[PDB]
Amino acid sequence: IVGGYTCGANTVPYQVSLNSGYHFCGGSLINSQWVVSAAHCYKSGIQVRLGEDNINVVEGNEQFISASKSIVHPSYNSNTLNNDIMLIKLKSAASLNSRVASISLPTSCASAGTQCLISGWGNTKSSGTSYPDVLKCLKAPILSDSSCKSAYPGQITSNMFCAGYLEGGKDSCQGDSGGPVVCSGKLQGIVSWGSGCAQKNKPGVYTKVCNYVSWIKQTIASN
Ligand SMILES: CN1CCC[C@@H](O/N=C/c2ccc(C(=N)N)cc2)C1
Ligand SMILES: [Ca+2]
Repeated sequence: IVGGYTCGANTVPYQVSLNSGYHFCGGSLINSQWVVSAAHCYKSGIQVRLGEDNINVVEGNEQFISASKSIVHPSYNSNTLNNDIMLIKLKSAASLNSRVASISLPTSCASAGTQCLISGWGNTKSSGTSYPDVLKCLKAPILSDSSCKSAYPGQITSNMFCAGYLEGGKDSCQGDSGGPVVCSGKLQGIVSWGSGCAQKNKPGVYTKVCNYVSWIKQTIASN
């Protein structure tokens, strides 16, 4: 996260870190056994880390649970990033309390102008590279589809939306991938892609989660 703020320990209780020896992606806990992330975060040997603040220090509220299976969206295209969404099942159910909690799926799509909270342990610099140890947060509005398409000609599908600031300086970044965009207590987006980070006229592009609620529910129901 570039241009954001320190969230505060366990203030984002649905935020997970995906770990394969090191943090490599965020995700969102949607029930005791399932995490939603980006398909571009797919890899084998994922351990899900819940209750994290400092990802380099054991602080007392962590749950580390290995993934038993990953399900990349059937229509994911890694070249265009269309359908950039993946489900991860935990080997055992997480213990849910105030610091580790699921986030609700949306029942309808959000609108341009809605304020959302974007979070993760990604790069904090728009030019260089600095990775934080504690969770960073950014409040950002959903942008109109027209301005999103204008920023990224020929690249924005019906399964994507832009959020952030066309002036630059405030954005998600590398390492935030797969993490949440939460708007009025609903998971509306997943950190997907962008040109660099926090660049002028290049806002963050997010997977449009409301399009996938049917698929998520039916997948969970049978797996
Ligand atoms: C570190 N890796 C490995 C995975 C592939 C790629 O992930 N990049 C994600 C990204 C980039 C930019 C933005 C943004 N500006 N909002 C948001 C997300 C680079
Ligand atoms: Ca920790």
